[PDB]
Amino acid sequence: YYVDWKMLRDVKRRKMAYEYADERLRINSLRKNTILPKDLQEVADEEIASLPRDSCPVRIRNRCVMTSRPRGVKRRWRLSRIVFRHLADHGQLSGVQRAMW
Amino acid sequence: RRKALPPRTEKMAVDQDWPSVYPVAAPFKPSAVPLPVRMGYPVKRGVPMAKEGNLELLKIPNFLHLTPVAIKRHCEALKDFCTEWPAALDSDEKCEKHFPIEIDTADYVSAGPSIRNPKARVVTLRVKLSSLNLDDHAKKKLIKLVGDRYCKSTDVLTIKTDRCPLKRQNYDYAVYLLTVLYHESWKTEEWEKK
Amino acid sequence: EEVVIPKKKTWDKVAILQALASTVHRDSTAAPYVFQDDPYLIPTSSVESHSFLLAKKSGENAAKFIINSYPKYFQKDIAEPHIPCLMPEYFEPQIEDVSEAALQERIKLXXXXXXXXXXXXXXXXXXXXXXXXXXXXXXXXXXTWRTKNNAERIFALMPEKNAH
Amino acid sequence: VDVPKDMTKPEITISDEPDTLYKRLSVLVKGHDKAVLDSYEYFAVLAAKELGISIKVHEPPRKIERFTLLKSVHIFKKHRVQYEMRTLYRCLELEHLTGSTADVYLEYIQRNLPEGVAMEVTKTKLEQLPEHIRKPIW
Amino acid sequence: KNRAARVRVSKGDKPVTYEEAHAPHYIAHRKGWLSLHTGNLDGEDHAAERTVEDVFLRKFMLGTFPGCLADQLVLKRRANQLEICALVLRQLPPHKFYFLVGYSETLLSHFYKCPVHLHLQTVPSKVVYKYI
Amino acid sequence: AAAAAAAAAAAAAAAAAA
Amino acid sequence: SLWDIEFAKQLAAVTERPFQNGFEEMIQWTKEGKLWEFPINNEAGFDDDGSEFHEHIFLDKYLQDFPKQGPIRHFMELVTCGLSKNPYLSVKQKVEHIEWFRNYFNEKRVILKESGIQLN
Amino acid sequence: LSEYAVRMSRLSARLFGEVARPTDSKSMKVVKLFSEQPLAKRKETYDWYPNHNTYFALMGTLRFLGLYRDEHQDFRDEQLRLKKLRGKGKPRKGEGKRA
Ligand SMILES: [Mg+2]
Ligand SMILES: [Mg+2]
Repeated sequence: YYVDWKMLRDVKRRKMAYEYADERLRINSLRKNTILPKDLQEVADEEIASLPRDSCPVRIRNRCVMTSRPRGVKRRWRLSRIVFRHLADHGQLSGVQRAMW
Repeated sequence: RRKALPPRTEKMAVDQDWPSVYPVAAPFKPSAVPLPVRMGYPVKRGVPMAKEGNLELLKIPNFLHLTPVAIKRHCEALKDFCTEWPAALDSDEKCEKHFPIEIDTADYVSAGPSIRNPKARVVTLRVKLSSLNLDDHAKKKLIKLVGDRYCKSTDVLTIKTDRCPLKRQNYDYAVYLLTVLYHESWKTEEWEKK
Repeated sequence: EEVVIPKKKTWDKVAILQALASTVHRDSTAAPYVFQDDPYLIPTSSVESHSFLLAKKSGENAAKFIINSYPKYFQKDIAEPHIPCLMPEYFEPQIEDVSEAALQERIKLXXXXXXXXXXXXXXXXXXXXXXXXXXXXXXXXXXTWRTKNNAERIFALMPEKNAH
Repeated sequence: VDVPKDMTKPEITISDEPDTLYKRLSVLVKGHDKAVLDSYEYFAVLAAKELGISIKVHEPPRKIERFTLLKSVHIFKKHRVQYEMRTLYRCLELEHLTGSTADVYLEYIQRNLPEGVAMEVTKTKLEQLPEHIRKPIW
Repeated sequence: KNRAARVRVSKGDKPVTYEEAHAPHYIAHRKGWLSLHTGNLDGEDHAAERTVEDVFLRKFMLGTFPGCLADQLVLKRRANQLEICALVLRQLPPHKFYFLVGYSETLLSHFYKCPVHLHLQTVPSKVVYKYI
Repeated sequence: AAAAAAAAAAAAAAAAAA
Repeated sequence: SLWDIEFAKQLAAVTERPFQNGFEEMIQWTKEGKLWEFPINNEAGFDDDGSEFHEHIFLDKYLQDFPKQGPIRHFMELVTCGLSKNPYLSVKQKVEHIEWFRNYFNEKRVILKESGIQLN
Repeated sequence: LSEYAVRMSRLSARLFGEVARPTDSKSMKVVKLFSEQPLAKRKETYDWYPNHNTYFALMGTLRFLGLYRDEHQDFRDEQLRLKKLRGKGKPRKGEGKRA
């Protein structure tokens, strides 16, 4: 079990987005190019908008990995701010400490 | 049935060679260390906590396997593997007069399951231009050809090679690049007269 | 001419580790390295040494059992150099109905080997000189009437070269 | 009293090849707490003096990374908690080394790297000239 | 009032470990880090991985040795191997302790695909820093 | 405008580059 | 030969003691492959199919079949140049990209001819 | 700017293996696209989560094999037992609403 249904959704999304990365890239090559004619690019356009909607990366969310919180995340530990503090304050995060200066 | 055995510190001879006890990196068992050591913050009347059951000493990386006697011994065992450094090379001048080409290579060690570090690929090639056989024309043409990779004050040419998966591949590509720069600096062409 | 180069010394991987083990002799006041070093878990007698070490091995075994019982949990790999030694093990036959695979497969694994050779002899599949040379090495390594029966099938069906 | 007899069996071979020369070898140790880096420095220097490796040691400026999070679960934005991570450095700069010596010294040093520290090894190696460049011209 | 990772003052009878008696603002000042690994240093990678690994280890160990864990775990990571070091109450017979040592070390070695060492330090009763 | 001929193949085979 | 294997096992059984030291633990572990090799080289374990830098940098060979003067040369020389700078991919994979383009352009001849440039 | 300079530059690109022929600002993106690792392919992305199924499943089994001891699951259990005893349980599927 992932902690939340939402997290589940996200796992799927990352899987699909991993699978179609090659197709998406190859097509958006054509799409993003001035050199090729527009007639290729409109077909290529429908091509990439044909692809399953959950395969596109912008639909991914970086979520807290233990607690599933959608924001207030620190990218480095993939941790919610709350869970991060909870680990660091027991000193289970090496080299992390309160800051005085 | 409750068993309590006295610590090794009892049976410990005073002059017993220490590296015998901690040959390798070790957690610091308090039972196997003779020295009384109190660490921890004290309490108002009290002292620093004892070495037994002390969690704070357990956190400390201990240099106990590395006590200087153990190093002397270790190194003396390693003297057999090492090979000598050539006499005449003692000064940098002769280094350059003999070996013109410096290849810089990075290697990274970090703790964890995987060895793989992205940064390891990069190979840097530094070469003085004064150590090259270049013509006047060829030298000017090379300088213009490479551009920013050439330092005009120190005359040290720099080739940073990245693009390939392996450091050996990148080494080959930097050397190749150098070769080609030298070969194509000496070729005069039509438009060079323009 | 003034330029002088020495040669390179190629040593085995573990070599430096062994040359370091050479300046360390064995410790007197120390219990055996295998056991835990604390006074409570240090073996007092010979019987305790035995029961302790045997216990540790029974634990190790329990673990390996769990792994090989549910391999999918241990599939996901992290380690970069990829140790093959920490992978779960596969004791199932890789093909079911095909004889020439299932025979050798279930032989490498003793009774399932014979179930396999029986399912190959039931389909009129010819068992060659290597087949029951392996099933024979399995009758020697695993296993008085069944020895006579298996020997009879070894000679009668296939005319096996003696050397096996 | 009890001494094992004939305890040593090292295995070393000499290939005919021209072992690689290292003009300079830099070793950068990052760690969290200073003291460990000092002990490590002591050990490293000692280990090099015994192999006759002739090294210098200097200390690169410390980097402190700070950042902020909210102090409360829900809503008081006015209150925060700030965390640090301090990275401290030592630099071991070795000069005029050989290939084998480098591999040994580095093996020994790297094995004994304490757990809270990291290490970066910059080897500048000496090569004379490539073949096709020597003195041909195309 | 800050509450984080604090053990509040009771009527004055409460036994408190050296660890528990020090609020987060004392980390790196008086008490040290319960883990050590390269990941949180300036130029380094995979901090996240090691954090999750850590969390799972504390949970796992706490469940594998029920009731006998004295203080929170110590996790040292060195050049691809993890040495776990624990303070353990004497509860079990050494049979059960060695069984669990071996079982654990093998299990976790196959889980995390790296050599795992386990070091047990045994203690009569929870070491007491304060009150009591 | 101008398209100049650079020989990939010649310098390739010569410098071990192909 | 199963008997030779059981012989090597019976020999290795008398040969194998429970470890007498840490250095032994590390030695057996290293030979086993569990421990790391020292001094560390991060490229250990991965040679990348024994390829050499010219099977990486120069992709001209796979552009042999493609219209030589067209805008397709422009586009494909860009794709090519991109793959030339790409560390994370193998040779095989780059070539698979190239071929996907071969196949996709050769899939649509129609749109290319109609486009105002005759394209091969 | 001269013709000499442009010939030189063309030679520089061709040599170092960068883009040979003159391109738009807009088209260079293509090169960028193949120079890099596409976002959904990075280990920071598809590998982001730990597999929670493996952790939950494995530690569940190890609980049933009596190696691991889960006090949380135990708490959940005992609470639930006491709840079915008091008479409020979980309705068998399909039964609750209409009945
Ligand atoms: Mg919920
Ligand atoms: Mg978003």
